[PDB]
Order: sequence, then structure tokens, then C-alpha cells
Amino acid sequence: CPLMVKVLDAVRGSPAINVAVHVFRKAADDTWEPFASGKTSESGELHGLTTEEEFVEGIYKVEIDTKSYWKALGISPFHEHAEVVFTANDSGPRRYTIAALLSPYSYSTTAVITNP
Amino acid sequence: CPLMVKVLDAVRGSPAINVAVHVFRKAADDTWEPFASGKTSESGELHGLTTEEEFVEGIYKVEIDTKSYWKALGISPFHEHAEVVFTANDSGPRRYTIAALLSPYSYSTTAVITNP
Amino acid sequence: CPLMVKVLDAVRGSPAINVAVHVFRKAADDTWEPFASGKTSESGELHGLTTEEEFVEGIYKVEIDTKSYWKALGISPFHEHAEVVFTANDSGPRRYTIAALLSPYSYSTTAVITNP
Amino acid sequence: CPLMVKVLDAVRGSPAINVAVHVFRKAADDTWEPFASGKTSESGELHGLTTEEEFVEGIYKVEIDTKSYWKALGISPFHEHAEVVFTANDSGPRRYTIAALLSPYSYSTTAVITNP
Ligand SMILES: COc1cc(C(=O)c2cc(O)cc(F)c2)cc([N+](=O)[O-])c1O
Ligand SMILES: COc1cc(C(=O)c2cc(O)cc(F)c2)cc([N+](=O)[O-])c1O
Repeated sequence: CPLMVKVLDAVRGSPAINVAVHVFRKAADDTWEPFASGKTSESGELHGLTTEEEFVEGIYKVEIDTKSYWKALGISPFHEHAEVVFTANDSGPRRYTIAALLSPYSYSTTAVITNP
Repeated sequence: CPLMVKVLDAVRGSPAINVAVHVFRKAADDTWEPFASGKTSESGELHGLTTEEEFVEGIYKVEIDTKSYWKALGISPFHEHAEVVFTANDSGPRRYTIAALLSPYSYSTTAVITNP
Repeated sequence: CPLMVKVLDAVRGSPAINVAVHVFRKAADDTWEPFASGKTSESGELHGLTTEEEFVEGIYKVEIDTKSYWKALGISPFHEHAEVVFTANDSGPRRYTIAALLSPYSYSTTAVITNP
Repeated sequence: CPLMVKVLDAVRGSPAINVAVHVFRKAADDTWEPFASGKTSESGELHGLTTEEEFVEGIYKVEIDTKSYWKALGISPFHEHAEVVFTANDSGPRRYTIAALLSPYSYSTTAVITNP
């Protein structure tokens, strides 16, 4: 699993469950080509987005639908979404975890990368 | 000053100076129109982007050029940029500080909103 | 002002007002001696804790009463407090801002240090 | 596993490996009784600190030796350590993950709690 997304909720101290996540790869045209999508599991994790062969070097965008998450909880959110844009695999394929920690008016994101 | 952007460096424990920031506003046709730009000062702050009259209700995008900041320090960071997208002034005029705290493989962002 | 503490609320997108803050300095016998205390203002900031002359080299502890802040809003938060312990002025006098960004089940803290 | 600690490195975008972690429970005397300790694994995780029977309600302190971690990497750190103090199990036993995301001049901590 070369790409995993994990979303956490800092208000409830829990995984952020059922969060929609969309992944895009920048076309050599310079626009965002759809790549994969899913919703986070009960553990806040979204696995199985891509494969080793498909996840080539490039610029990728992960869009996390934070606004829908907070609205479903009845909590006013600040952001329209949380976007993470990064270059992948430029020094060889790696296993990427993109983690996001959500609050209504703030979010954090980190990359945890491991070499298999 | 209804919109201020502040950028901090979590590696050196300092303001992030000379960071380029571009602001866009979503037009009626759903395209992003250039709204304002600038660079952070010695305090990490960017003031004077807009005025009370100009900063109407809308969806705004703040794009912080974090990659150039790290590259100038010799570092190849994870993110291409840090983008913050939000609806502004939906309940009347507010003053917004958009803060970002930067590390090579992570960033946090928060909004501090006050009622004038 | 060589030591300032700033506290922000990530749920409401606002300063965290009226947060109690206690500062201690480690004595020669390794005990924590009370150094200064105060509460955050309407801006989330606590100024005037110490002076250039008093704020000598040492190990300092800043204890932020985050639990009382959340409890007053009806929330039972995860943390009992947020503590920040650091060596100060080891390379000469500096001005320190200790910032904390609060959510019920998470907090972040950073230092912004400038040379007077 | 009722209590797990996970430590991540925001500078390298990786788990924080071999970080020393010490856990204490507040005595009814009001001082910190040693409880468990360990070092983070290659995944940045520390498992097996306690058991369901032993991890009773109480106030617990997790001390993460961040200073030694940064020193071993040759990077100047701000904090003497990162402490997380929390009340556990007051609404019944839960599975707690205490996560910490480390930078040299900043850290974050969150609790991810799941009900089995
Ligand atoms: C529950 O398990 C995990 C928790 C966490 C976090 O708490 C976290 C903390 C932050 O400050 C920021 C963030 F984006 C995530 C990160 C990972 N991870 O990355 O592998 C986990 O497996
Ligand atoms: C230097 O003083 C400030 C510090 C800070 C932070 O520590 C901070 C923490 C985070 O997790 C994320 C972030 F984007 C900023 C925020 C503001 N602010 O918003 O006005 C400050 O004035």
C-alpha cells in the first residue's frame, strides 16, 4: 500500500470516520487528473487507493472534505476543505501516510514516509 | 486590517520571513480571481492585503509558497505549498488572521477571527 | 518584554481569553520555584511576566491551565494542563513567545524567539 | 492494549524511532508514581506499556524524551521534554493512543480514543 490517508478529530479525540477523500495527479497538461477516492474507515484510515505500479513519480493532490465532516456533526467549520499537495517518489518509491488532524478552525497535516 | 497572514518556522523557532503569499477570490463563474499578494515581513506577518470595503463576502484562497521557503534553506520539503480556503464574512464583517506553522514534512494552520 | 505567552482556541477560531498561566524556574536544588503568573487578555496574550534583568539563564516551566478553560465552556477535555519546559537565554538574552493552540483532545505549542 | 504512544518526526517525515517514554500515575499522595516505560519502535510506536487490569482510572503522565531525540540527530531543540498529563478511564476503560508530532521548536499532541 504505497499511499494511505488517515484523518483524526481533535474535538472528540477519535478517528474521523466517513470523511471523503479525493486524490488527483497533476497532468503534464498542468491540470488535476482524477486518480483515486474513498472514505475513511472506523479507524480513520483510507487504504487501497493505488498500487505500486500506478503510483509513479509526480505531483499529487489529496483533497479531504473536512467541511462535510463538521457539518454532519453540527459544528461550524472554517475551511472549505483541506488540500495536501506534494511530489511523490522523486527519490524512489516509498510508502506514504498522509495524516490530518482536524479542528473546526484549524488543521494540521504531516507525511510519514517509510522505506520498504 | 481585515486579512492578515502570519507564517512561523517550527525548526528554527522564528518567524518565517520573505514567504510569498497569494490570495484569490472565487468568482461567480467558479474561477479563482487574483485578489492580493505579498511577502511576509521580518515578523512573519503580511499586512495590508485588502481593505474593509474590498473584502466582501466570498470564498477566498490563501496560497503560501512554503516550498520556496524551504528550498532557500537547502531543504526539499514534502508540500508544494500550503493552501487555506474559507468562506469570509458570511455573518458580517470580521478580521481574520490566517496563521501557518511550518516544518519540512508538516504544517499546521489556524484562523483567529475577531469582530471589529 | 522577554517572555510572552499566547493561547488560541482551535474550535472557535479565536484567542483563548482568561487562561491562567503559571511560570516556574528550576532552582539550584532542582526544585521548581514560582517565577511569575497571570491570565491571558482579550487578545489571548499574557504580557509583563518578567523583565530583562530578572529573566536570567535557566530552565523555565510554563503551565497553561487548559482544563479550566474547557470546563468553563462545558467541555471535559483530555489534558489536565499544557506544560512547556525549556532552557532560556543559553546563548545570550532572547525574547520568547510561547504559543499554544488548544482543542479539547489536542494541543500544539511553538516557540517564536527573536534577538533584541 | 489500553495505552499506546506514537511519536512522529515532522522534520524528516518519518516515525521518531528509539524515543524514550516514561509513564507515571499520580499517587493519592499527590506525587508521580512510576508506571511503565519503553522506547518507540521502527514504526514510532510503543506498545505493551500496561494491561486492562492495571490501567485503572487515575491521572497519568507521559514524558517523552524529545531532547535526547533531537540531540542524537544533531539538531538544536527548544524543549527539555514533552509531557502529556491526562485523566484516564473516567467514563469506562478505553483504548488510548497518545500521539506526538515533533519539531525542534514545536510539538503537538493528540489523544485518539477508541471503544472496544
Ligand atoms: C492514531 O494513530 C495516529 C495518530 C496520528 C496523530 O495523532 C496526528 C497528530 C498530529 O499532530 C497531526 C496529524 F496529522 C496526525 C498520526 C498517525 N500517523 O501519522 O501514523 C497515527 O498513526
Ligand atoms: C507568534 O504568535 C503566534 C503563534 C501562533 C502559533 O503558535 C500557531 C500554532 C499552530 O498549531 C498553527 C499555527 F498556524 C500557528 C499563532 C498565532 N496567531 O494565529 O495569531 C500567533 O500570533
